[PDB]
Amino acid sequence: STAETTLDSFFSRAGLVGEIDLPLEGTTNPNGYANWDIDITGYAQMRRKVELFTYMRFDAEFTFVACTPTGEVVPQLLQYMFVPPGAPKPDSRESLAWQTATNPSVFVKLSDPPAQVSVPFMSPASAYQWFYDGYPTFGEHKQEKDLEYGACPNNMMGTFSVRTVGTSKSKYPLVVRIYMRMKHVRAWIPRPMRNQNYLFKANPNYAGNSIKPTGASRTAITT
Amino acid sequence: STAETTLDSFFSRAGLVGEIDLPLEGTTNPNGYANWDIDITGYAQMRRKVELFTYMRFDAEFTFVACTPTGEVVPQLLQYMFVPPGAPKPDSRESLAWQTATNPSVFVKLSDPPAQVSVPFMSPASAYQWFYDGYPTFGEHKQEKDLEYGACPNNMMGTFSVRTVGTSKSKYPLVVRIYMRMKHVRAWIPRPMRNQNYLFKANPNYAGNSIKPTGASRTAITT
Amino acid sequence: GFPTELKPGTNQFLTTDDGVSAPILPNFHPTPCIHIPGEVRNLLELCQVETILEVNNVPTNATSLMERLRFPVSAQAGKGELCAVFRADPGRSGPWQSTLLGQLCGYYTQWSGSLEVTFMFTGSFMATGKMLIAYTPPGGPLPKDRATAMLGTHVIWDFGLQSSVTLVIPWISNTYTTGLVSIWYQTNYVVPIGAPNTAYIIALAAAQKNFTMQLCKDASDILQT
Amino acid sequence: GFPTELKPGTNQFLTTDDGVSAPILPNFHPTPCIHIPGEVRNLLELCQVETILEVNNVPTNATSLMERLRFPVSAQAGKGELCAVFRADPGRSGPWQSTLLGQLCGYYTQWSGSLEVTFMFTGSFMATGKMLIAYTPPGGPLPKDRATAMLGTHVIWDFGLQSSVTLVIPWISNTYTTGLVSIWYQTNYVVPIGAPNTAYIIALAAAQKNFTMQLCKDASDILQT
Amino acid sequence: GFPTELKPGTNQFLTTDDGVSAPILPNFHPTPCIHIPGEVRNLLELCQV
Amino acid sequence: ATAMLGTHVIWDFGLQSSVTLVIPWISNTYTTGLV
Amino acid sequence: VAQLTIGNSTITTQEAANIIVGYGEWPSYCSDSDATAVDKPTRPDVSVNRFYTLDTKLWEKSSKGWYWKFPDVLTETGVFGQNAQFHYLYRSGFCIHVQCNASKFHQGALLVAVLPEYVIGTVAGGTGTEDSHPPYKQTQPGADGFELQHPYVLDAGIPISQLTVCPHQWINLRTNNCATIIVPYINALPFDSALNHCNFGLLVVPISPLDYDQGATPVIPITITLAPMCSEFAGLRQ
Repeated sequence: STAETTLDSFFSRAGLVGEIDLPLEGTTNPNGYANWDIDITGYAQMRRKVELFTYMRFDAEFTFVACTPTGEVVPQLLQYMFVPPGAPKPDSRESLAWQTATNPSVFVKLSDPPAQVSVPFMSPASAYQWFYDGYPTFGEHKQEKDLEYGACPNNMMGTFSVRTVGTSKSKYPLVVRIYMRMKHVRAWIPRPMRNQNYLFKANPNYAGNSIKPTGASRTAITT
Repeated sequence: STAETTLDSFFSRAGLVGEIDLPLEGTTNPNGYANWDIDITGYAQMRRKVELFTYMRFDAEFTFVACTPTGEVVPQLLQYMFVPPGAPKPDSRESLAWQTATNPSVFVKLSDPPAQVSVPFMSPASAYQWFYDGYPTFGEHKQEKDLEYGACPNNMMGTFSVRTVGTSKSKYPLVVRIYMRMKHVRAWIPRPMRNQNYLFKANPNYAGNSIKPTGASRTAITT
Repeated sequence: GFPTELKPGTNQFLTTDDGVSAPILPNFHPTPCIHIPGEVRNLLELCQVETILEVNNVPTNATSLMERLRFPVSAQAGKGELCAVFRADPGRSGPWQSTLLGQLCGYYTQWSGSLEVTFMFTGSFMATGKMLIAYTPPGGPLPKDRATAMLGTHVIWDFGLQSSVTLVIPWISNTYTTGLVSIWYQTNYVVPIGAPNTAYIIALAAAQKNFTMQLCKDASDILQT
Repeated sequence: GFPTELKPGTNQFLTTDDGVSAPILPNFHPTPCIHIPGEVRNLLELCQVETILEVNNVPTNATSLMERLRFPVSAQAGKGELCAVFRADPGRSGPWQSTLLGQLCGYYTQWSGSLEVTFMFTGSFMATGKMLIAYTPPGGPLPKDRATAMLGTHVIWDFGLQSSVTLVIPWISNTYTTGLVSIWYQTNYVVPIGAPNTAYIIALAAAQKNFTMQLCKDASDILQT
Repeated sequence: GFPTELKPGTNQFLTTDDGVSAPILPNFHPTPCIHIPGEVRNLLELCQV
Repeated sequence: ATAMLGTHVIWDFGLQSSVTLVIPWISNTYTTGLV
Repeated sequence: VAQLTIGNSTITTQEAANIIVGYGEWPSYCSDSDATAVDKPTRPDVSVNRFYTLDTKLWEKSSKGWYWKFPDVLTETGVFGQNAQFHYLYRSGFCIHVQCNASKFHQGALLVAVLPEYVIGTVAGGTGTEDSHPPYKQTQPGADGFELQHPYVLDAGIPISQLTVCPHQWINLRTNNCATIIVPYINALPFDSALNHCNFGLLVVPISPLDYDQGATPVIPITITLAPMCSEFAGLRQ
C-alpha cells in the first residue's frame, strides 16, 4: 500500500509549535499575557519538510496543553484569543483587543481537557509560498532598499494571544504548550531538499563554509 | 457452545504488562522518565500461552493506570510517547525525541480516566514468531559468534516512553501501570506446551535438572 | 445541545471490556498477511489431537523420565493386573498432565465430553497374547479381579491387532472420583525363542468432537527466573 | 436523558488523532484555489525522478564539492577497476544521500522495491571503449576481478551508446550488507590525437514504480540557528 | 465533535434504574437452561391457589 | 555419500534380486565405467 | 513392492505405504509471492529434485534420538547445496522418507515428527545467572544430524509427549518399517536465507526402546531419504 507517502500522511501529525511561559515573577512576560504569531516552523523538522515544495494549501488544527512548570494541574481560567491577519494585537493586559468580538476567543479551565480549534486557509492568495523570488509588492519605484527580498506577506496565518482571565495576576506559574496539525494538504512544484544548515528564519541564506550531504569514503573503489 | 476456546477468547483479556516507578528521590528513575520496550511477556502466564503457537498476528490495546504508590489521585499531567520500531528513544528529559511528531504522544491528567490507545501489527514480516531456528541475517559470512541464535528481530513492537510533563520534577511520587489486551488474534503451527521452567527471556533454555510435568504415583497399579 | 446523562460505570476501567480505542498510528498500514499452513482457530482442534499419555508416571529421575511414556507387559506376569490408568479426568493431576488435552484444561475451569484412549503395542512381531481393558464408570470401585471387570464395559485386546484398540470413554464432566480404566492380563505373554520377554505399551489419548471447555483460568508454572 | 458511559481514553490528547474540531472562523470563506501546474499528491512521484548519485563521495573541500557529482574514466588506467558504487541501499549513509530518493528515505523507516541507476558518459565524441557494470546481490562479496564479475549479472557498456545504460537493481528491502554495483574497465580508454585523455561519468538514480515506503520518521539536520 | 450537554441526574445512582451495564465476562456462555416443570411467571398464579 | 550423488540404485532386501543395474553405453576406440 | 525413480537416483520402497501431508497442504511454487516480472527466480525440478539418501543412523538399546535441520541437512551435499550456498533467497518443500531394517524378532517404536522453527536450548548446569547459547554444530548439524541430549524435553524445554501435535508418523517395528512425511514451505516470509534460517527440524526419537535377545543384530539401521519438492532460488553468484 502507498497511503503512507501521500502528502496528507506525510504532514498528518501534530507537533509542538510553541511554548508560552507565564511566570509569577520575572522579565519574560511580566504582564501575564503573550502574543504568539502562528509559526509553522516552530516544530524543528517542519521547515525542511514543507520547503520540499514551493506552494502549499492546508488547514490547521491547534491544540492547547496548559500546566505549571511541574506539570501540575491548577484551578486557573485561561483565554486563547485568535487575532486574525490585519487585526491589531493586544499591547497591554488591559487592551481593548481582548474584548473585540471579531477576535475569536476560547475560554478554558486548565482543569478542562486541552482546547482545540481549526484555522482555515488564511492567505489572500491561492496558496502559501515558502519561496518568493522578488521584492514585495508593489513596484515601482526604486524601491527603498535590498532588505525586503524573499519575503512573501500573504503567508500570514494569524496570532494567538494567551492570557489568564482576570484583572489580577494569577496565583500560579503557567506554561501553555500549543500543538499544530495540518489538514487537507495540497502542494505544488517540488524542489531539491535543503542540504545546508539554516541561518535565518525568513531567507535561504547559508554558511560560506558549506558542507556535503555525506562523505564517509576514502576512494571511489573501496566500500 | 465453543466460542470460549477460540483464540480470540483464549487471549481476549487485559493483563498487567508493565509497572513504571517515578519516585521523588532514589536511584530508580532519577530523571523523571522511563523507557519501556513493549514486552508481551510482562504478564506472567502469557508467554507459555503465546508459545503454544509458532506464528501469530494481533493488535494490542494499551491502557495506562497512573497514581501515587498509595493509590492516591493527584493533579499531575503526564506524557505517554510511543516510540515506533526504528525511531530513537529519549536519553534525557530534555531530549528532542519527546517533541518528534512521528512519535505519537498522549497527554493525560492523572485525574482523567485511564488513557487508552491501539497499536497495529508492527512486524515487517507477515507474522510475529516466538521461535526462530537460525541466526539473524545478513548471511553469512561466518558470522562472528554463536550469541545471536534464536533471536528474531521482526518481533519488535515499539516502546512507550513515560514522563511527567514539565521542565521541573513533579511534586508527586508516581506509579504508571500499563495493561495490554490482544485483539484480532491469529496463530499458526501448534507446538507442545512448555513443561520446564523458563530461565531466560529470549531463548528456550532450560535447567539441566529437568522435571516431570507431574508424577504423584508410586506404581502404575495403585490409584 | 443533545441531552445526555452519564450512568454508573462511567470512567471505570474494566479489564475484560471489548470496546474500540484510538489508533495510535492511523496512517500506518500493517504488513499484509500471507498464507501460512497450519492455522488454528479453536483450541478444541488441539484437544482432538492424540498425544502421549503418561500412564506410567512413577519414575522421577531425569534419566528415567522417558520411561513414563510407556508401561511394560511381561512374560513374568501371571493373569493378574497390568495397570490402572488414573481416573478418566483430563484436568486432574496425574497421567493426563502429559497430554495436550490435560494442559489445555489447565487453562479452563469446567469441561465435558467424550474421550478416546488408544493403546499401541510395541513388542516384537512374534509376540502374542490377550489383554482385558475395562472401563469402570464413576462411583464404582476398581473391579477386584479380571472376572468381575469382564462383567462391565470391556474390550478384549489381542495381538492379532497391533494397536487398533482405542477405548472410548463415554462421558466426563465437572461439577473427587471419576471413571477408571484398568488393564488386565487376560492371557500370559507368549513368545517364541529369540523374542524378548518384555514389551512396552504406548498409550495415546485425545478428546472427541463433542468435547467442550468453559471458564477460562490462567494458572501455570514459573516465568523468566 | 440518553444513557451513556465514558470509557478509558476520555479527555486524553493523542497527537495522531484525526478528529474534527470547532472552526474558529465559521463564516470565513478561504480564497478559492486556482490551478497551479506541478501538483504532487504522493511522494513516490518524486522517488521515481532520477537525481545525481554521488558515487564519488570522496572530496570534502568546498571548492571540490562538484567533483562528487561525477567520477573519472582515464586513459592512464588499464583493464582494472573503476569504482564500486556503494551498496544499493538508498537509505544508508553514502552516495545515495545526494539523491532525492535517499533523502526521502530519511523521512521513513522501512522501504522496498526496484531501483534504476543510469550512467551517462560525458567524454568526447571521438573517445571509445568498454565498461563492465556488474550487480552483486546481497551476501555475495565484491568480485575479485573483472572475469568473475562477468560470471554474474552484468551489462557490457560500449561508447557506441552514450548513456542509455541503465542498470536495474532487482530488489531492495529493510529487515548490514546489501547489493553492490561495481564498474570495471573492460577495455582501455581509447582516443585519437586532440581528444582529452580523461572523461567523466555522471550517475543518475531513481526508484521504479514498485517502490514503497512505510513507517514515517522525522529526522534531519538543524533548524534556524 | 458531537455537541452534547449533560443534564441534572448525571452521575447519580438510582437503585431502581433499569439500565444495562458492562458484562464482566463477555466470552462466558452460561449453562443453557433445560426444561423444568412448575415454572411460575406471575405471583398471581400463587394467589389463585 | 559422493557415490550417492551420481547414478545409483538403492537395493533393499525387500527385493530378492530385482536389482538389474543398466550400463548406459560401452565402446572401443585404458579406462571405462565403474560399478 | 516397486522401483521408485526420480532423476538419476533410484530407491526401493513399498507400494503399501501411508503418506502424511504436513498440515494438509502440498508443497507449491510461490506464484504466491508478489515479486515477479521481472524476473521469476530460478527453479530446478529435473536434476536437483532427486532422491538424496543420508548416511544411515544406527539405533541401539541406549539411543536417545536424533534431529536434522532443513534445509541445513542438504546445504553441504549435492547441487541443492550448490544452489543453496550461492543464492541469496530460498524456499522449498520436502518429501521425507524414514525407513528401518529390522527382523521380526526385534522390537521398538520410533516417533518421526516435523517441528517448524525448532530452536535448541542447551544448559550451563542448572541454573543461571546467565546463558550458554548452543554452538553451530548443535543448531545446524549438517547431513550427519545431531543426537538428542534430553529427549523428554526435546532439548528445548517442551514435552515430547505432545510432539504428535506436529506432522508425524509412528514406526512400530511390529507394524511398519517406514514412514513418509510431506512438508510444505512454512515461514512468515515467502523467501528466506538457506544458510542462516532452518525452517524446520526433523525428529526421530525412540519412545519404546529397541530390544532383542542376545544374538540378534545389536544395531538397527535408520535410513533417511529426502527429496526437494518445489525448490526456488533467487540471487546470483560468488
